Amino acid sequence: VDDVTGEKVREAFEQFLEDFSVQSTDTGEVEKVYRAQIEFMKIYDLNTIYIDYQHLSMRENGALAMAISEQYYRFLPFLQKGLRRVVRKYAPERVFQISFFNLPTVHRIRDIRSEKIGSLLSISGTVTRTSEVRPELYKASFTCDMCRAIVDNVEQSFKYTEPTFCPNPSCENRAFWTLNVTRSRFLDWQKVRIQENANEIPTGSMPRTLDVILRGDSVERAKPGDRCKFTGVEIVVPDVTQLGLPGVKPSSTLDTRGISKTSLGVRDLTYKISFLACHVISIG
Amino acid sequence: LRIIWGTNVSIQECTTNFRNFLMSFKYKFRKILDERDEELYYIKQLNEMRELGTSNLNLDARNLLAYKQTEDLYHQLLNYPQEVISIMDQTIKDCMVSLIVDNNLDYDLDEIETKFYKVRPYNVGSCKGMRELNPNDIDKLINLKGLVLRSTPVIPDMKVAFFKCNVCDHTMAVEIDRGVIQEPARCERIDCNEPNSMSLIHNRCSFADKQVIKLQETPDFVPDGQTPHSISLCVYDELVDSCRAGDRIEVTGTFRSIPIRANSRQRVLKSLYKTYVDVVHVKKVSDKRLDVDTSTIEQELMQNKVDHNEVEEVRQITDQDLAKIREVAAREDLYSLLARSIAPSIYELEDVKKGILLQLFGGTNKTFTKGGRYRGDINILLCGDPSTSKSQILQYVHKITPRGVYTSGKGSSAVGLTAYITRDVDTKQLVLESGALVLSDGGVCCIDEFDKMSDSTRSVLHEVMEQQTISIAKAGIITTLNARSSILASANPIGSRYNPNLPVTENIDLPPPLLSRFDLVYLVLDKVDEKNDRELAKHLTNLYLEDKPEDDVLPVEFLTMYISYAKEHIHPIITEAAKTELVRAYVGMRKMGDITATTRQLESMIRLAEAHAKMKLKNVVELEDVQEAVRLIRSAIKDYAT
Amino acid sequence: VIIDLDDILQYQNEKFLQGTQADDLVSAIQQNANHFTELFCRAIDNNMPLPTKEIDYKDDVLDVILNQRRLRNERMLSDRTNEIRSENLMNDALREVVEDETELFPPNLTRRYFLYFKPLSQNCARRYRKKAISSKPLSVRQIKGDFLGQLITVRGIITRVSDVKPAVEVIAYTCDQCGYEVFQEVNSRTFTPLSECTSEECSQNQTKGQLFMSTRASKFSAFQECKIQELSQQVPVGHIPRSLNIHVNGTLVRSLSPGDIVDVTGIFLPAPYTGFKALKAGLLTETYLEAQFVRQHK
Amino acid sequence: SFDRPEIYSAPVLQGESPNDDDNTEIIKSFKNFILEFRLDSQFIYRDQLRNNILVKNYSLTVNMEHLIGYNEDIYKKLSDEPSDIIPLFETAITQVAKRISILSRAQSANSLPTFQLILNSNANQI
Repeated sequence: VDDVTGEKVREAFEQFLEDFSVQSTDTGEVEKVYRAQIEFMKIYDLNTIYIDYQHLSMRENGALAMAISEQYYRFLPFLQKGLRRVVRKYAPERVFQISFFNLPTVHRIRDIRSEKIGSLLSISGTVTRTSEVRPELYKASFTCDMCRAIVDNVEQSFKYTEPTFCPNPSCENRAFWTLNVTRSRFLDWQKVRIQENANEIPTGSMPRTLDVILRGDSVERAKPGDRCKFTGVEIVVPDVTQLGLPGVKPSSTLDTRGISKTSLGVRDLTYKISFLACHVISIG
Repeated sequence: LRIIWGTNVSIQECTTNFRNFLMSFKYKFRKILDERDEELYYIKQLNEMRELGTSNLNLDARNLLAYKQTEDLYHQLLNYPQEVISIMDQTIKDCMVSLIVDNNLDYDLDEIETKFYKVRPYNVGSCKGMRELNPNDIDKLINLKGLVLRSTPVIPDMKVAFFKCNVCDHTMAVEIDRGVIQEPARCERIDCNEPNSMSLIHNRCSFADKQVIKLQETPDFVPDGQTPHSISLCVYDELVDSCRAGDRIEVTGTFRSIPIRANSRQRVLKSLYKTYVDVVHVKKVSDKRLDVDTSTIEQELMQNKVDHNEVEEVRQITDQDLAKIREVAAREDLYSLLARSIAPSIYELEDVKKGILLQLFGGTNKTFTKGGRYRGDINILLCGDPSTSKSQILQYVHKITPRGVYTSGKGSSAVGLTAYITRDVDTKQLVLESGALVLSDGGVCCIDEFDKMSDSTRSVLHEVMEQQTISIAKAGIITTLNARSSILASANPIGSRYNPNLPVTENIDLPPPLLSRFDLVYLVLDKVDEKNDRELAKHLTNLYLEDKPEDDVLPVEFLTMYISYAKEHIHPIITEAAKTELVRAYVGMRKMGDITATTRQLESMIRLAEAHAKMKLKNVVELEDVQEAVRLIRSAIKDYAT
Repeated sequence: VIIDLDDILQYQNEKFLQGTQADDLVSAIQQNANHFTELFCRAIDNNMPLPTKEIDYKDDVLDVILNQRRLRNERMLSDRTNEIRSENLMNDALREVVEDETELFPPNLTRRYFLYFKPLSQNCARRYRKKAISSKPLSVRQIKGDFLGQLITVRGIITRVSDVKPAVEVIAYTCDQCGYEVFQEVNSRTFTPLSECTSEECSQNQTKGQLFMSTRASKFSAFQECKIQELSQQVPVGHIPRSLNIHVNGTLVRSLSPGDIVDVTGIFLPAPYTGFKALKAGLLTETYLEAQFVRQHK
Repeated sequence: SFDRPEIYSAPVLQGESPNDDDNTEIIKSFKNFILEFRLDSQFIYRDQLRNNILVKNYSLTVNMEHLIGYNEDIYKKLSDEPSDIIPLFETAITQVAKRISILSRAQSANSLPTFQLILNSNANQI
């Protein structure tokens, strides 16, 4: 079902860009703009895309536009993998970043809730306190002293979990070792903390802050003292200091009513709302 | 008999008795009021729930009192609030179905049934304060009041978790329980073939919303030796941004007490649980007694709050009293009746009380297409001899203002009005706080003994009186902000009596361009006459004699809604006919030379004239009503002969 | 519950003059004074005019809970005596078999009242001199570290009064599988939550439960403390006044304004605490005083 | 200085109890056996043990071939994994025996160890 549906999302989007691009006549551009997108990228080889949201709102009458805009976090690999097959159909190391623009609706920090996670919402504000350029790994080569120490593998996600359980080395699932620090593909990023606009603040309220990370291509596009528009996407970072907040604290006490026996390595969680983006235009 | 373990109630005896009240009300609450339209409320009140599609019915406490039945039901809610409310919600949802069987083509019957319904009971007594509360009274309904300090960011909380594994990636999930989330060992292929390691992805999972707000209260009938105290509370999903900082809000909630961890390391919980507030219903809306806030400030959340069904925040105007407002508006002696009716304790200053009245009808908020931003503020200093009860005026002014700030002299600093950046306690961070003028943002600030400020204090006043902004640029925030108020202050001269044969500009320790910067300045002095002094002690004994508040009509609450209705529905326009006389009047004011008259005095009259036109429901100006606007300034001037 | 010492001494005068001999009980309580709390109070629950008033519907939310635990005790008691007489092979032993085969609520758990002692005045001690050593206006400087466990009388100035907040004493734990209630008594400063279950029925079985605590079933206590500065009249000629910690529990809370002159009587107990880690000489005992009665000057 | 903390409880709510035929369930079944078996005009094992205390036998005799006539599932369940169900029997033995020791002494005139079962049969001389 969901293996099919996101793949049906994958194929219909694969159907979409491989069709005609722009309706306009010889007065203007005729056709094949997204087809010229890769072919002009083939000239320069910067390995990203600039695709419109508005043309996606045209064809499926918003049925597919209201399919992506809700759970984008569900739709990371499907949007990337099908486009990879579009490239090898037309073109020949290859790493991708997907950028959006032209969001019709822009909101503020006050219009953000936990139900808005995974969805796309545009936020503008005031950039303050940029930080340096630092790498990010996302490609672990970490396996034990047993022979197959060549596991190019997991922890691409936001977890420092290198070793997979089932290899076919002499190593077991409990066997874990350090990452090979020479054979991987990285990317860099910076970390700015945006402040809220002063033209939207209500009475009795100070302007608010929020952290945001620009990864890969969108580094150095930032500017302290600027108004910008963002990618709609949003993430959540685990927090630490929210203890004695107060509140009913969630915990991860696993089940013991399974395997029969003849200690307590359980954990908790308390996170915080963060923000992530890939396209930043600087209008304003 | 069926019974729940902690309680002494049952489902059916509560439910059938609750259905009894929901078909019976005939103004029984007025029968205790003795009566000084008789259909029951909740038929109509469920209908405005019905045809509008709006959820969240609410009610008071006293409706269960006057009804002779369900008197036993009332104290059940006081002692077990968690279970009593939920049983009501079932049969209210059933009462929705009891109405829908009448017309039988209604609103796509399944889905309007499917929507969650809940009740926010409030107004549930006010017996004693926070300090009195014994450890016996754990879970009861508590009404408290006070002001609001700050606002934490949004705290999320998982309601449905998310799990996977690695081999073919079955993606089952589980929800939050009352305390934890548990998880199995093996998942792929059901509980079989021991497949893989369990995965957890915390961005595909569901969440909730929670906000922490720290409060300070004003517990009227204080105990002995009592210091002020601060508490906090834990509002939820629909009440997110239902509160601002500095509002006078009455709070209905439930008391709790929960342990805390030590040093973020171990599972050893400290004893002596930390106590907090677990709110139910909010009195964020304006009181009928005190004044109503402007709509030029709320208009961001008037632009918002249509997306989600919330509280109303505005004192609702009923229908029958609208002609009664138009009845009082047709009064000829309104210009004299209203000022006398403001403060019945002091029998004087009828022009000065009128300025207090015209302080509340203040100006037209004119913003241009680009720029402009011309507010409706007027700012008055009054001064003179003591034994005038000038403070007793201001306390009465302080009670009316919905965001009133009452300050004094020499307890202040330049940092003491903005950027109160300090250390947090429970989250243990460095949190920036809003200042005094940000607590004065909207309303009236009050300052006593104005002559004894510093240079730096009173230098802050230059920015507000001119630009109506505040410029914060130090280590916390470098960003300007506005904080509008109605500035009014008072001081006393050097001599305890102002002597004659001496300039009025001399005997006040202000720089006279800053002194003339104000809109209107008053001087109240003592007179050596005799006729009002017989009128003195007969009035003042009568307030003290026969210990009861008693030839004038004094509407206590007509003016409260009269000002609020006149606030939004009136935008007085100042067209051509006044401009001939006004420019004619200003040059003769400029003609005095050799205190001065500056370009502030040109802006002074137009903000006072249409404020008088905001009185008596005039969206236009008239060439008359301009003369007494001069005369209010001349009321000072004819006191300046000596 | 207020207990003097004078009617005791009046009774102790009374028994010797009319009967052969009474055991001394004033100086008996005067020595140790801590075991005399509960060993006296369990004798109270022997005799009680229990049903003396029909319960009010608006009486107390505490009252409806103890009425259950009184009744749930007896209904559980009524079950076991039915099975044993139905399986036979004077009834005091038949009663006695029921006594030890059933887990019950303890009688310490449902009390609802409190007891405070009261020191004797010198006035009746003026008539008959007895152990009147408990009531003298003594100083913190006069508190030698040999008066531990005694019952004393001090006075001074109430200084830096804290706030009243509840102190947790015992915690209830719902099983949700075996359906029992686990109870944990804490007398330490801190503690821990406990394991998944400790029932007798969840025991000797493969699948034990998993518990969680409850709020409304636990027992709390009023708690607040303060410090007493020396009276500044009996201080020696070149000294600086000290202070002393006094814990207050229960009914007597919210009765001490700061900055007053008050006679505090109580019993003198240590608390397990030492100072810095390297300065510990091995057995360092930090003391306090528990309040029992307030008599204020002025 | 304090003393040790203590833990006690009591089951009140009879909830969450499916008949899973397990640890506590099997123990209650044999209380229904020793006190509540009776053959033709005679019950024997209840009258066996009432002598054995005054004997100070502290032991018991079992016809295992008799047990299949009483119940069906117990015999095959003990047949598969006896070593787990053997010690749980002794608890069902003594809790009956603790009652009888009170019934013995208190009616007409402390230390009580764990008993031991003895079984015998003549089915298959392997």
